[PDB]
Amino acid sequence: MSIHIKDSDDLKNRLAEAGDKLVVIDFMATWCGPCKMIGPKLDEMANEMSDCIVVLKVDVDECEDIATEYNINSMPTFVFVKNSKKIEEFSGANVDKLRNTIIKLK
Amino acid sequence: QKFTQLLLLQRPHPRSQDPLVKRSWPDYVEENRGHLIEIRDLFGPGLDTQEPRIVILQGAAGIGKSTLARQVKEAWGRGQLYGDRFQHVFYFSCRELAQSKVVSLAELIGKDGTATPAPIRQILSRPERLLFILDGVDEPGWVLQEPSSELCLHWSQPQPADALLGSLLGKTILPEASFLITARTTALQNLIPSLEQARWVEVLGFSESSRKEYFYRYFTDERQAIRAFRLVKSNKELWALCLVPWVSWLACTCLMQQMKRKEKLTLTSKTTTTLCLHYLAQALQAQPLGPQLRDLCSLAAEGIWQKKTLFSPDDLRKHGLDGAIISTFLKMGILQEHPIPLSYSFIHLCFQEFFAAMSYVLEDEKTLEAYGIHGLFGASTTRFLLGLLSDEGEREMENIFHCRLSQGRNLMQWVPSLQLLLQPHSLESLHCLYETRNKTFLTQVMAHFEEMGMCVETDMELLVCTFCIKFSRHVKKLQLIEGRQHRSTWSPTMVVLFRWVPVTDAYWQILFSVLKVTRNLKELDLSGNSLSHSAVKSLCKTLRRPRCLLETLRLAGCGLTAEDCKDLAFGLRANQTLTELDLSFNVLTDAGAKHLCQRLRQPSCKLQRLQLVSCGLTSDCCQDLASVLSASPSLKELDLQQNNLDDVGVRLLCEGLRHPACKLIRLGLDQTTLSDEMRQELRALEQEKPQLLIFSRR
Ligand SMILES: Nc1ncnc2c1ncn2[C@@H]1O[C@H](COP(=O)(O)OP(=O)(O)OP(O)(O)=S)[C@@H](O)[C@H]1O
Ligand SMILES: [Mg+2]
Repeated sequence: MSIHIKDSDDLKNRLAEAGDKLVVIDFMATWCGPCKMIGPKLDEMANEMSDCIVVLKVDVDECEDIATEYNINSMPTFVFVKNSKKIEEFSGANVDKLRNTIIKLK
Repeated sequence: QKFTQLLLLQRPHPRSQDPLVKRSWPDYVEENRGHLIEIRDLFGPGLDTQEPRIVILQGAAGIGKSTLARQVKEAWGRGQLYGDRFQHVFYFSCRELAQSKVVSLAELIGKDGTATPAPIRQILSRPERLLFILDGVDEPGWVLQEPSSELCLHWSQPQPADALLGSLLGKTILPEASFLITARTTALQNLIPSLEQARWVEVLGFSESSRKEYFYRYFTDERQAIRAFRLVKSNKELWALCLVPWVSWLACTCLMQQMKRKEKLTLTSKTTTTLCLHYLAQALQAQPLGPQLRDLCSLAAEGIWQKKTLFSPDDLRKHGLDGAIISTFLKMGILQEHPIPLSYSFIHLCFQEFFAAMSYVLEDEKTLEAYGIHGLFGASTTRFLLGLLSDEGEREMENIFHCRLSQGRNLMQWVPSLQLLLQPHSLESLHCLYETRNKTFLTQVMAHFEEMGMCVETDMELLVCTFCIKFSRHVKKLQLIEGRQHRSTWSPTMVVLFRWVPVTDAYWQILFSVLKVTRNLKELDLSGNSLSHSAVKSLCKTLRRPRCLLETLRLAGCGLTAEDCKDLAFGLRANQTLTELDLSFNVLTDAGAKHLCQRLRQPSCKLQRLQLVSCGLTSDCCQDLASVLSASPSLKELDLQQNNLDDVGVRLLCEGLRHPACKLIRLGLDQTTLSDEMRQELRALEQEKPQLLIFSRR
């Protein structure tokens, strides 16, 4: 399942509580089309293998500070963080490549 | 000032491209559906329940596709149009945005700023609540394509508008958004990414009521407007061409400039180019200097070549213009100065096109040579350039410029080029060729018009079609139909002019004025169309013209009245070429038939054939009809079927027919309801008259 981030405190709390599970942060907007057509796919993948992967949903409009902190402008963007440290990031709604990145980084 | 009304079509057929010419004839009439609409329904449901996403506004140059959207926005601002579906509207111009190359969503929102600047977050969280206005996607040389899609950029991030508007139209940023796209020419598939479903609105001009209010609402004093309207109505071709708001505005400006100091109103202009030259002559009062205007035309052509209208000050120096020349041009009014830092531009794109048309003729002395203007037959550049080479076109330029210039051979050499480039005949080509009002020209360039029929929409289009079809050789038959009652054959001499738009009493008023100097197109068909008394008066005026050569005319099922029949009979007196008159399925009375009977019995009016099927005539008028048969030496065939003529009428007609002077050969009379002895009398009459034949249904 996907968890919505409201502020930086919630973001750091989820990263702290994730432990050794791989973490994916997605940047999506209501007006964005690719974001809301790739969101269901990411949710299905998270449901399939929730024992190893956790997906976090953050809104750029409501969390501009988070976007400025992670230095991303284009959407959709998926950020992979391992042990509270970023390991990989990319932009684009390419379902196959994001599946591959999750598979390699899990 | 006030937004004069414009007609708008709602064709439920995508006008993307027609590579496979026209193919079957019913397909072509099916495509042009029409379905006129009001302003408060442009973004309505439509035929099905699927509301349109992108609305395209096509039309001619200056047709009004740059003010309709402004009126919509202003009306919403005062709250009288779409106050419940669009939370906000955004006004953008592609020509204005072409100058800058660094723009973003936040930047365009700030530049628009119709109200107090609202936060972007709530603007972008309501997709199906916004409207976007553009003033022509063809004015700049944009592509409007998104880069590889699959991603959207954040607002306030710099991006060329070429990819930004393309992303907006590509269902990427603000996907469910309504776009008020305005275009001049069709085939926007290359310019619009995956357009597919779109509402194709065709912008028309000013109808009779709209022209009335526009001419009334232009001056201050009522008498000035009254005399202006009277003169414009007197010049019929100006009435036909004043549909376009540009033409009406130019005519009104010319009238005001004439009436300014001391002049009498005189407009012999019958085409757009001649009116433009007359306006230029009014602006060029005296001023013997000529090279300055040539340099202005050259700069206009150079600007239109590189998709430019806003001329930079340095571009004026390289073309020879100086401070005094610019001051004089502003003083007269060809150029305008905006509250913008130093720059100059024309007052309209159409004048820029007109001046780009004169530089070519001033420097020259096929479609490849039209690369700078482009749009074969789809650009008013070609229209003005062609019309400037006519005898009337090459008549006013010789006063502004002291050069003699070519005498008709600069158009004779254009004849083979156009003739080679006019195999796919079209309406815009017809406007371009009509702009050249020459008998010598329009006899080899249009003597290939072997069409089968086409759509006629406007008054100027009808005038152009009549003028061009007349100046040919193959056509003999001209037919006009209301379209729903489409019943026509496929003869090579058949041209089918169909309309699916309701018109005011000017469709025939302007058509009857074109039958002057008629060519071999003698036969005329207008059956089915509903006329009025004034239209019939105009038709009889046309029949009265000495040089009119109408040989056979039919008026079947036009809902004629008895009063107009007297006018028709009077019009027939000044005619010696009409031979066949058809009044089948018409509503006449005994007195109406009396008016025809008075003229028919005269030795003149050599009408060989006459049809009176279903005219409701009774036995009262058979006395006059019998007098006609017993007096007229020219009636060869007469039809009187579908008439409740009873026994007395048949006996009266037999008295007339028995006269040896009768010239009738074949007559149509009903005999089902006649008595037993009536068939015996008719049989004996036919026996004693072998040249007499009576026919019926079957
Ligand atoms: N409803 C209207 N009422 C009064 N004047 C009008 C109306 N519509 C257009 N005009 C006049 O038409 C001229 C402006 O026409 P535009 O719509 O700007 O031409 P256009 O569509 O831009 O053609 P282009 O430049 O070739 S794309 C001005 O002189 C206006 O006064
Ligand atoms: Mg425009």
